[PDB]
Amino acid sequence: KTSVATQCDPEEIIVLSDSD
Amino acid sequence: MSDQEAKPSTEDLGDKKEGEYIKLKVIGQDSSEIHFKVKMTTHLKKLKESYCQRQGVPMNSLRFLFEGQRIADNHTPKELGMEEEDVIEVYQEQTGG
Repeated sequence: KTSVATQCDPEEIIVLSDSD
Repeated sequence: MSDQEAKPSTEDLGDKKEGEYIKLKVIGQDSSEIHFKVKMTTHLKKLKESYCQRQGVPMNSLRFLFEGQRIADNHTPKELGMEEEDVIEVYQEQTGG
C-alpha cells in the first residue's frame, strides 16, 4: 500500500577510513 | 545510558568492520550537512579535509568546530568529549579560496 517517492539530494561528501 | 555513561547499541548494529564507529554532523557554510563515521580517536583533521578536499576548499580557509569549539588537526571526538551523532560547524579560517 505504501509507495516510495524520490527525494532531492544536496551535497554528498564521503567519509574517510577509521583510525584507532 | 546503558548502565552509566555508555550507549547500548553496539550489541545490535555493527555490520561494517569493528562493530560501529561514531558519526559527526558536519555543517557546511553552503548548508551542506554531511555525516562522517570516524573512529572515537580519529584525527578530526581528516574529517575537516574530507569535507574541504572533495568539495574543493583549501584547508586554510575553513575551520571545523564542535559547538563552536575549534577542532585541531590531531584532535578527535574522544578528546573533545563528543560521541556518536555529535555536531561540527564549519566556519571560515582565513580569506576564501
